[PDB]
Amino acid sequence: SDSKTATVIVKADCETGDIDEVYNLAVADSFHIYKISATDSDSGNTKKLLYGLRNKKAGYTCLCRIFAEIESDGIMANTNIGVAENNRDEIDENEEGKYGFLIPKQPAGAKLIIYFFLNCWT
Amino acid sequence: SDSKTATVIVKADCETGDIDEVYNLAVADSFHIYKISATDSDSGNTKKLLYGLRNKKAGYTCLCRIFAEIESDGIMANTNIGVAENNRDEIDENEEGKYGFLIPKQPAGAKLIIYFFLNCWT
Amino acid sequence: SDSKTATVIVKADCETGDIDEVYNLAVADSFHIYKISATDSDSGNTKKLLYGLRNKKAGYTCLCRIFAEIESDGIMANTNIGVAENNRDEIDENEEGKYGFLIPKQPAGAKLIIYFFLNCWT
Repeated sequence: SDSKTATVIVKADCETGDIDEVYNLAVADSFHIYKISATDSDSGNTKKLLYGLRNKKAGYTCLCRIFAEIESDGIMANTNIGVAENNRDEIDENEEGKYGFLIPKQPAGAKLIIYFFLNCWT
Repeated sequence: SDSKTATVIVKADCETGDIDEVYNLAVADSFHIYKISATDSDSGNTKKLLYGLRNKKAGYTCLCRIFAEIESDGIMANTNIGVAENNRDEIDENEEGKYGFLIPKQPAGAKLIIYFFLNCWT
Repeated sequence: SDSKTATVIVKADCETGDIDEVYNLAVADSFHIYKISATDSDSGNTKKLLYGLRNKKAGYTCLCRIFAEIESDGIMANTNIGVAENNRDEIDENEEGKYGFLIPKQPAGAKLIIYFFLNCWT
């Protein structure tokens, strides 16, 4: 039967990893997105930011694909993002997908914007 | 009551700032997008491109989130984009949100593609 | 009469060009996406990856806009993408749009993620 898709745009802080905003396209109670972990490399030149998305839709199985980009007021810093953890499989109800990003150290104030492309069905 | 979302993909010229195309996903009369300003830095190494989006939907209040990327036939130029003006707040009817981008000088022909993620309600 | 939009996220391999996954947002039989060509530059420092999208929707004419990004577990490589072939025009039934990308040589395992923004009508 029923099939649904949603796009959720998450703004997170590049220094603490904290989530600043969860912005739903067309869904707020259907998913829970949370910081799992934010660790510096011992060099301090990179940052590892790890997030989880939990399917909270009773009845539904979900797929999740992602895109992420650094949002910054400067233009001189490296903004490549390395993908680490990435759950490409089905995500049952109350199961989580984990999405990890390796980012270069950013200037103060820089943000990580993560786009979750959700495809769910019963 | 009613709630709506739209994605609008705008192609603008990196040298003049002029808008080449307003491409609506699922909306053409609901919004007006326009160049406000295009200024070189006195160094001439960067470009400041500023756009406005006006809510034209009678009854509706809107949120707007953005993504932008340089579209270019080369691969050797810096394509980092610095975010400047960015209206994250509610946008009432006939109110505008202003979105400003700091870009590096690009080779001839390069374009700025701006994605507007619109979430409107009554 | 009727009007429709779809987003299709394609994962392709940066070394062979092969398509790993066609991920439809809200469509699987409406379009066919295929590798046309993958060629090294004789320098071997760049890669030219060319794809076709065929409209398979009986009755429909389509527009297609694209976004592409390198998905990689590292952060040290150039990930600029040069746009080459790009069909901006109408695409009739069983007509194809061709989309070509110039990418820098990537580390093993790196992927090209192409986003097709489809707007179709009768």
